[PDB]
Amino acid sequence: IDPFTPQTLSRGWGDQLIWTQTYEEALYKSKTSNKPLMIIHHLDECPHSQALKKVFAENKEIQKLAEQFVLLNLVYETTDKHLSPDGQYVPRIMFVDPSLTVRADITGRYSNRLYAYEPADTALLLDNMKKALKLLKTEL
Amino acid sequence: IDPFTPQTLSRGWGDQLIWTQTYEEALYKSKTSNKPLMIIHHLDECPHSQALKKVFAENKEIQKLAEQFVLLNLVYETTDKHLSPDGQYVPRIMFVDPSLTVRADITGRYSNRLYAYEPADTALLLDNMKKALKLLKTEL
Repeated sequence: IDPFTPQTLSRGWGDQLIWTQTYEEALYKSKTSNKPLMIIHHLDECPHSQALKKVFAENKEIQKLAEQFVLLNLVYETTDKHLSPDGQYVPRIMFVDPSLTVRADITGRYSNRLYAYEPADTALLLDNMKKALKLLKTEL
Repeated sequence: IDPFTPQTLSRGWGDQLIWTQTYEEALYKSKTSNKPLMIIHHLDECPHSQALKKVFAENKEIQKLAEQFVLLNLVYETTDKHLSPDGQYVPRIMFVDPSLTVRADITGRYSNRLYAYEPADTALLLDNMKKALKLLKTEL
C-alpha cells in the first residue's frame, strides 16, 4: 500500500535534460511516460524569442517545467499547415494531451493574454503549462 | 555535397545524459537513431561493481562511451533466462545491433579476458565497446 524510502531513487527524471530535435521524437519520449507533452517550439532569428529568453533565466518556474518536460527546436519549414492553424509565428509553446495529441487549442484564464507574448507574460505562460500538465476529467 | 558549419549545431547529443531505466526504453531511445546500442547492466549490492566504478572515474574513455550511448540500472529479477544465458552475474555490459538485437555474444580480441572483469581490464571493456559501435559489413 504505502510507498517507501522518502527519497526518489532516480532522483529526477530530467535530472540533466537534453537537446531534443524533431517533433515525433519529442512525442515518443513523452509517450514512453504516457503523460502530457510540453514542447516550446522556438527559434532565434527573430529578436522576439530573445525577449522571453530574457526573463526565462530568472523565471525559475519556466525552467522547472522546461527541464521536467519535452523540448523542441525548429527553425525551418516543417510544421505542416495541418499541425497548427495560426501557429505560423514563433512563440509556439505547444502541448500534447496524454494520447500524444497536439492540443494547441489549450488556453487558460485570460485567453486574450496568451496572444501577446509580453516579456513578463510568464504569468500566463506558467499557468498554462502548469495547467496543461493538470488533468480535470477521467470518468466524467 | 560537402557539409557546412564546422561546428556541430547540437554541439553534442547526450550533452547532459540521463538516468534511463528498463530495457525497452533503452532500446527505444537507441532505435530512434537506428545505431548500435550499448547498455551496461550493473548494480551496487555487490562490491564487485564498486571495483570498476573505481577506475571508471579516471578512465575518461569509458565515460566518453557511457555518456554518448545508452545506460541501464537493474538490481531486481527481470532479465528472463532468455535474454542472456550465462549473463546471470553482475558485470553485464551488453550491446545491441542496429536492429535492436542484444548481441551479448559480442567478443573482442582476447575473449578470455572479458570474463574476469579486472579493476584495470578497461582495456578490453573499452576495445569491446569501441568495437561494438564499429560495423564491419554491409553489402558483404
